[PDB]
Amino acid sequence: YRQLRLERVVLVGVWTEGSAADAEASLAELAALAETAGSEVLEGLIQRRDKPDPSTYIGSGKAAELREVVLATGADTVICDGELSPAQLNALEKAVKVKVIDRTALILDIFAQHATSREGKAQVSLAQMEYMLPRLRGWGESMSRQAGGRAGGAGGGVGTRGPGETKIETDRRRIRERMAKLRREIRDMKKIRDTQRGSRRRSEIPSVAIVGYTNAGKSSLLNALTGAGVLVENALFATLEPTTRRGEFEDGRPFVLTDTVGFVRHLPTQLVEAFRSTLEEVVDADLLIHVVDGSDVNPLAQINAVRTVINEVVAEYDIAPPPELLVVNKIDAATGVGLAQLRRALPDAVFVSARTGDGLDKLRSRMGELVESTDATVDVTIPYDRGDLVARVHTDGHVDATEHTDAGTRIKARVPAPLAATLREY
Amino acid sequence: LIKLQIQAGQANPAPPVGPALGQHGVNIMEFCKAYNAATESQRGNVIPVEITVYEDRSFTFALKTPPAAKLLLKAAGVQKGSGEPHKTKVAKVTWDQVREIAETKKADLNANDIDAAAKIIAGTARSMGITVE
Amino acid sequence: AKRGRKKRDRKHSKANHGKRPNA
Amino acid sequence: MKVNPSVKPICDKCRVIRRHGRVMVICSDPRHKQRQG
Amino acid sequence: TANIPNKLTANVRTRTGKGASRQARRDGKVPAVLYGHGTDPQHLELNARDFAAVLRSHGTNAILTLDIEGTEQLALTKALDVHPIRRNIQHADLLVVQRGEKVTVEVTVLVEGDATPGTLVTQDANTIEIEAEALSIPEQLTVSVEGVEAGTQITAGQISLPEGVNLISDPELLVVNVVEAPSAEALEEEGA
Amino acid sequence: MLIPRKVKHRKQHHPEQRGIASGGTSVSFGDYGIQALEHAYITNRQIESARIAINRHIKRGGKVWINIFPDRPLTKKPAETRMGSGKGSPEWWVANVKPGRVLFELSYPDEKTARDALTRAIHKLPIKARIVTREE
RNA sequence: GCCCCUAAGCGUGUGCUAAGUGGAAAAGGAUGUGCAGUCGCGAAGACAACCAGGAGGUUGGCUUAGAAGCAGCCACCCUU
Repeated sequence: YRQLRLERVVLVGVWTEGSAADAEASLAELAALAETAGSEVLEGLIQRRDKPDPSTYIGSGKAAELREVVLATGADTVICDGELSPAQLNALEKAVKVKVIDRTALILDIFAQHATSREGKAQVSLAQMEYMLPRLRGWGESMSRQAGGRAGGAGGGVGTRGPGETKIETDRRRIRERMAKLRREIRDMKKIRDTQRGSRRRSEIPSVAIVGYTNAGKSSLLNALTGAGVLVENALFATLEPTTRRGEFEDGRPFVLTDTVGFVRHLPTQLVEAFRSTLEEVVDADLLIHVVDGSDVNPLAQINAVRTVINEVVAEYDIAPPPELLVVNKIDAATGVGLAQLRRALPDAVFVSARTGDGLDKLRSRMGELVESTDATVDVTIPYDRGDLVARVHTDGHVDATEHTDAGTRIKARVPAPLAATLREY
Repeated sequence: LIKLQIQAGQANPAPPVGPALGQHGVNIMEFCKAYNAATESQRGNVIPVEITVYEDRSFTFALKTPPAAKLLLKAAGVQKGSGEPHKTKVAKVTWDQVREIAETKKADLNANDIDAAAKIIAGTARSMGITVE
Repeated sequence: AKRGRKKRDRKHSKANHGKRPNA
Repeated sequence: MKVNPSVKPICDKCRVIRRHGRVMVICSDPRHKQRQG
Repeated sequence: TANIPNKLTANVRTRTGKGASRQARRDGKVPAVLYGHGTDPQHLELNARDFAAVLRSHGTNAILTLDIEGTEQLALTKALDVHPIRRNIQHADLLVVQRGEKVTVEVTVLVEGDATPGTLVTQDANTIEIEAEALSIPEQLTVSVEGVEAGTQITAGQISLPEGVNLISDPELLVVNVVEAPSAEALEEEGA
Repeated sequence: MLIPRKVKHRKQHHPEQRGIASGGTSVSFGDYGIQALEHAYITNRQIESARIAINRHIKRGGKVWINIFPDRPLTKKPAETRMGSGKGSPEWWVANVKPGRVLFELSYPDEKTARDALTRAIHKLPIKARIVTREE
């Protein structure tokens, strides 16, 4: 990918759904995304439009005022709060004579610049190749000044000229072959991703997947609960790959905490099909931890966006994760006084600051009931000579305290079914 | 042969004692009775014990002693302590058993030499930071 | 590439003294 | 027998060697054995 | 503190020039100039091995009594030239001196104690100019930073010089600076 | 990021690389240094990676010092545009180094690990480099 | 250029080469030999090997399902 000069940006949108408050929230979200990507928001405006214009996405008068304001502000970058077409952007650029992009372009740029591993780097690269695929003919610069780019001649018999297919068709063929190879690669690495956790889910153990829109967890909850410090940030879309740890109850059974990358509303429908890591992880997860901010202007918007994405993937993959418990964190920030408004209709709203915080005792005590569904529930009496009667009765996972007796000891705890099925004797 | 140093004022509450007495084909109550009659009668301080079960199922122990590092444990000390070396002072040991500390055991793992007292004066003291004043 | 490599490396013979035309 | 132009010992127990001309590393652990080729 | 001069041999260079110098260097000799207050230009061919050995043993400041065709010449090293890629000597300047000359000399400084267990110690410049006689030239002066609180700047104003030694440079230039040990955050920040 | 604040001329010839570096042939700031042994065109990302490796090796002590800096804007031709019609835009910040120049310096208590990290940084560079000492 | 083709030497001596390198080549690694210096031991027989040496309060450390020399931890002023 290619990164150019930033920090001089304008924002254009059309408010065709929701209310003025929602349009403003979308504008603010775009502003925050641009800020994180490394831009300085100068002016962002929304037009009350039923549907975007098929020429400039804004309209003639809107484009005029945008030209005026951008010329006065000395910026050269425009950002549309949506998914514009090559036709839209061609006019939107011819009207201003400065670079133009949209929110999906911004998100692909930030993903590309935040990518950590070759895996995600290739995923994001494929996303941007497939977004730029339509602009072969749509690339007016590629298909302009091209008089005589090929052999515009014919004849009966010997021609000797070998553009047997239109130059544009050859370009389409080559880019299609490149994209096919990349798709084959991203499908191939499915097996690599699988074998990486192959050991996991073989020895069945509860898996709690931490889900949340972007800027919700940013691995902060992971670092706070498990105790393992990983890349945690207040910026957006910082955790680019998942990570599991050992955190659990006092019980020896591990509760593998599955990290999840953020999910921004209104995805560009290019990563939801490429970045399969988190999707597969939530598919195979046993419990779900839904992260929410208690000081946001509309937490319910993100809540339902996440719920919708989850339901879509669930119906797509033929699964059903019943356990779905939410948690309204970011209350220690004290930046939201709608705490009563949230609590009057949303239980399990424990409080943790944006980056730090505590008070997850109630969280854990309420979450355990949904994962501590073991079937052991077997007691036994070990005889005088314990000897080797310590292997899986004490040196195991979910092992509990018990009483003591002269004839060895009455172990009133629970022994795992697969580990110790019948080895014990009452 | 097993040896222990954790709190010894016990009446078979924990696995180290109860199962130990009930295992290894020893009498279920004879050694416990002797243990309680002798060591607990003698204030039941820290009393390491070595298991050398003969064919008669009886191994007479002695009035053992922790090293010069933690003699206060038996003398007048609390069970508390530290794990890191060179840790802050926890307690002191008065110059009352300066020689009696050397009357318990005199040997090492290897057959190198003797004077385990002259060894322990500084061997196992600096491990946790326990002081001797 | 082999063709060009061989052509230009033939210049390292004692008779060429390291200078060889078109190489 | 992970092969590559570069190798090196992992543990103090594995030792390099020049076996049959090709260089290898013999380790008591079968997971750390490697060859240059 | 009174060192003893090191006996050495040094033959008068018959022919000079770049070719002669290169040939002598290949052989193992080294071309050097023995000048002095007496204005005595000379072109000697020293032994590279002995020259290196005496430098490493007695440092850079070592009285070399080099036999000038039977008679001896008391020479003091001023500066030496080492090729960057080979670290091999190419020439040096020698000053012909006698007993009873307080000629300026250059010395280095090391540290005996390391630092406190919660701070750090670094070197600014280990090059100090002193006034010592010709037959007694100190070397490698020690610096006391044993368990000293950070934030201090030890200049040449508290260096204990041996008998018959005087400082040249002002006691204000920074020689050592006990600076607080940084953390990982600061260590990444510096140079980012 | 290490970039020049500005440049007198934004486009300049390629830097001639010949002979041995006259200066910067010893460790001045630190104690152990990276003495290069071949002409090279180092770049901002390269030096940044080397520093990242060094500071990841070093936890909460010691010090590292950058000797060289990329002060030559190297222009790469833009997209295909065949060839000709003016010079390319500045795309890299390169520093020329000749044999003998010192790139990195460090002062670290743990000598073994210091030399280890130094060797790693050297491997990260595109040319052979020895480890040299401030003293003789 | 000098073994045959192919005219002239399977030349004379001192060393290297194990790869047919010679008779393509990089970053990198590496108990090959050829040859310079250098280390504390050290022709006391050094060193290796055969070797008596198997829980010192040695189941402490953070702790009590045991912390059972021994999952691991910050110290080894410890000797007829």
